[PDB]
Amino acid sequence: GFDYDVVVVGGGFAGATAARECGLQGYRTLLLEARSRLGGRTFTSRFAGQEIEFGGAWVHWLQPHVWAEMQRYGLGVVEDPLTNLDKTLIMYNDGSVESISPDEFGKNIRIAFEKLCHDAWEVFPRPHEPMFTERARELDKSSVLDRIKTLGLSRLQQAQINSYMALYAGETTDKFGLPGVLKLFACGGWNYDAFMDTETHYRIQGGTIGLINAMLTDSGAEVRMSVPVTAVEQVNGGVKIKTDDDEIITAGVVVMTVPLNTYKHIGFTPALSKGKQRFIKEGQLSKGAKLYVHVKQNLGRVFAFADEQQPLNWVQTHDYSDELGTILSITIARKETIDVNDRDAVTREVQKMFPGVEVLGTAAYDWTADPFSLGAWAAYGVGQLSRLKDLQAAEGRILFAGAETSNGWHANIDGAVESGLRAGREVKQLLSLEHHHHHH
Amino acid sequence: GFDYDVVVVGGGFAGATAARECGLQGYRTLLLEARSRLGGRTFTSRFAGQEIEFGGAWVHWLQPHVWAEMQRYGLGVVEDPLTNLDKTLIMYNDGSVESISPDEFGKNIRIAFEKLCHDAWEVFPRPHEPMFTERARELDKSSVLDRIKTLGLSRLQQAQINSYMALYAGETTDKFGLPGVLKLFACGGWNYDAFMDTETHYRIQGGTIGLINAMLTDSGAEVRMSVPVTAVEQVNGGVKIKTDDDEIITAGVVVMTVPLNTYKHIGFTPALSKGKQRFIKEGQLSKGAKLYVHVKQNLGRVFAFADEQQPLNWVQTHDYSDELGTILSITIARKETIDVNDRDAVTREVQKMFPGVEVLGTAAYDWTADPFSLGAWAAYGVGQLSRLKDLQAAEGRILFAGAETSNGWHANIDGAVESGLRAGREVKQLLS
Ligand SMILES: Cc1cc2nc3c(=O)[nH]c(=O)nc-3n(C[C@H](O)[C@H](O)[C@H](O)COP(=O)(O)OP(=O)(O)OC[C@H]3O[C@@H](n4cnc5c(N)ncnc54)[C@H](O)[C@@H]3O)c2cc1C
Ligand SMILES: Cc1cc2nc3c(=O)[nH]c(=O)nc-3n(C[C@H](O)[C@H](O)[C@H](O)COP(=O)(O)OP(=O)(O)OC[C@H]3O[C@@H](n4cnc5c(N)ncnc54)[C@H](O)[C@@H]3O)c2cc1C
Ligand SMILES: CN1CCC[C@H]1c1cccnc1
Ligand SMILES: CN1CCC[C@H]1c1cccnc1
Repeated sequence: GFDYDVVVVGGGFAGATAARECGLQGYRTLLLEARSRLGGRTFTSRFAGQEIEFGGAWVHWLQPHVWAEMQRYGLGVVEDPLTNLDKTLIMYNDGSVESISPDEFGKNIRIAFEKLCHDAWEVFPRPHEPMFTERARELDKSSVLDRIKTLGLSRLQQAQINSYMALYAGETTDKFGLPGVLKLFACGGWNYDAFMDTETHYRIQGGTIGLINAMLTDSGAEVRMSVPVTAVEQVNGGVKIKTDDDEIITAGVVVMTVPLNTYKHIGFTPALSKGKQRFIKEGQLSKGAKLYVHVKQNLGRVFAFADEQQPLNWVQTHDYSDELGTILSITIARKETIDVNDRDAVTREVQKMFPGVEVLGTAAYDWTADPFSLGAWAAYGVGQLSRLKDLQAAEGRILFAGAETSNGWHANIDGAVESGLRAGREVKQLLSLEHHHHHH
Repeated sequence: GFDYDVVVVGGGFAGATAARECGLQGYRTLLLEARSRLGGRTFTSRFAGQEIEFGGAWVHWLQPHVWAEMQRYGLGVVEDPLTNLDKTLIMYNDGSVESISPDEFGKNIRIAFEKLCHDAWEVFPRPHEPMFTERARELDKSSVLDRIKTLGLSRLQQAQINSYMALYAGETTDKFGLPGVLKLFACGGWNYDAFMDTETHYRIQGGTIGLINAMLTDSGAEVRMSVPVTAVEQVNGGVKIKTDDDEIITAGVVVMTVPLNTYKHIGFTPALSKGKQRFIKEGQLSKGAKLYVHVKQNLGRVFAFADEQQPLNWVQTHDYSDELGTILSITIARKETIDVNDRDAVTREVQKMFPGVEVLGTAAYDWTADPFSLGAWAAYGVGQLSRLKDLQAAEGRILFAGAETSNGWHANIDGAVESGLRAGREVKQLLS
């Protein structure tokens, strides 16, 4: 006799996917979102008269779950200008910037990446079962920097691969766990060209908020925003959910999809398992932020890397024309490295990378400052991947989802969608009337 | 008003996927299956005390739709012994058999395959929009053999790649359209290692019938077996479907998922578009069949190619042990080349590739003989891919699905599932 059959906490892709599965099963589904908006770590906004993505933006057909969703809801891709580049730059730790011909830039980053993932085939023959091989659990004691040191690359190759890996870490490469990178590379077909195509090339048509809205509208679930959940208590046959205004909402099952780094805001009765509590105390590495810069000059199609001691770690063209100028999509590995609020400062840094450009605008999202992300994409530290199931395991009638809890594209939208599907399966298992299956 | 909201004709992966989408949308969904079994061109059966797949068998995580379904319904994979091979054989057109070192076999087939798809990246940057580039459009005037001739391969490499392409054609390579092959290679990440990993390595746990049963059970739809559909007639706001016992079932919308080569068995009133009728009259190339052989000796992990003029085109180990022996999974490009019901004849052909094998058993499925498949996997002839839209286009309140109508893995289960998702979306558009 609970208020709802299932309550999904979080309006991200994991929460929307879970709510859609549960909703189309006929359950009474309620979704609670702490922010006043949906999308979670994806954020569709506006800047310089265009639609932009402050968070997750790019998907690919080699990512199975999100692509299946796009086929279901009839969404294709929108291509960003990543081919036929006009300029390619590398900024080293000292701040010097070197312009390289795009062809040799691509060949060097290809060589560096493929040498860093030389054993991806043998370590991860099944990327969606990450602990399948004993050499993978055994390589969870090493960082990305540890391998980079043994690669023996050129100065430019090491700078590029360290910029890539620092960006994916949201931190310096000494803290970044190696198996997660090997596993993501394996997810993209064990081939650098395809994997690179998966990461920053194609956006969702109508925006990520379009797919979120498609799933939640299809679900028929009730969606409540500006309702943060502060505590969850398991009772017999159900759960009691308490919000920051102390209401009580009772449910048969609750699916937790909040980011790992935010679990400290919610109290659980009884306390979670020691493994899950340890994961909550370590959290996840990324400290990233996203910045868009509108410049009056037309720079064409530009791509740039910047090493971990510089702020503009990933630079890419969003749109360009004589009329417009250029809109730059920039991803920052660590928010500490730049005051994205001091716009002389970001202008100085931009002009440090592109000399003499007049800046017309920027807009930036600091995912570290947001109390409901407290970090950016999922980035596993050393030794964390091996304990991943400790995060996935259900605790009573509390299910756990989110990109951090996925087996495949854990740093991506696809991982969130996957965890949402798994959450829907487990919800069906708990609310199942005749045939009850809960293996592992 | 009508008997049902939606009627899905066909109990394959496309039909089961469509029935699942429509069923969980709340429509009253009825699915009609001509055979007494489900699965369509996949068939989970038994042989030599083991589970076997007479049709579609192998899936991969680089195939998005079927992998998403496996994630939803909690199905893992079963690995077949395809790595660390013990023997690799090539049988040329003359019937001579040559044993190659597995490493040299692997990079010879790698070289041939990657030279065959050297432009796959340019031509298909978006494999799920096959006509995105204009060079795909006019590489649709070429056969796969046309390119193989320009590759200038070795004897061995040409034998291997022509055996591969002949099996994927279900026909000789001179009739096989090139862009479909380039597009499938593009779907697997433009890389031969990944693409080969997608095709014959991993089966579904619990079998393909397990996934079909998961989808249809989830759907809540009504399923009728041994009910072939003979005619479809459009009235306003609905469709009239007539079975082979002359009952009439009225529906708001009908989803056709039957194989292309069987469309001659169904009359449409009004008649379909001239493009669709053209596709129905050309059909699709494949003439393949599948054969399992039980031998007393343990050959270990074996893989073998046979060129288009020999019958045992694709050979690989299904299971092996000293007590068991060996169970061989063999795919035959053209059923004409071997009489799979004469156990003695196929014993001779098996013994031609592995000399001195005592054969303990056989089991075979002839997909050409089945009136409800009349062919095997989807295989596009020259120029057919360019008209793919003609097959996909809806005609009134009749929607069309099936692996032949998919944009991606058209020769696979994943293509059928994709077409089922699109069919569900179009049903949602019509009934809202
Ligand atoms: C800048 C950036 C770039 C990235 N780029 C890409 C990319 O290009 N492609 C890609 O695939 N992925 C990308 N990622 C990763 C990605 O977008 C995430 O993996 C994905 O959005 C995770 O979704 P989620 O549902 O698992 O979690 P979230 O999206 O964070 O959802 C959790 C939800 O829970 C809410 N919440 C938190 N606490 C509470 C509480 N106490 N009560 C109620 N609600 C609460 C939050 O508001 C949020 O809505 C990027 C992420 C960022 C931030
Ligand atoms: C030997 C073989 C090997 C292959 N191997 C693989 C593989 O390893 N991996 C892979 O992914 N794919 C493989 N394929 C291809 C594959 O299995 C098909 O792509 C897929 O099953 C297509 O499904 P479908 O729903 O589109 O059509 P079908 O599976 O053929 O379903 C159509 C249904 O319609 C029914 N039907 C026909 N006419 C009528 C009528 N008039 N009235 C009512 N019903 C009718 C049929 O009985 C059938 O059940 C293989 C196929 C075969 C045969
Ligand atoms: C998609 N990627 C996965 C994690 C980070 C994210 C990314 C990569 C490059 C630039 N910005 C964001
Ligand atoms: C799955 N493949 C796709 C089309 C044919 C089919 C196949 C390939 C190799 C051996 N048997 C069947």
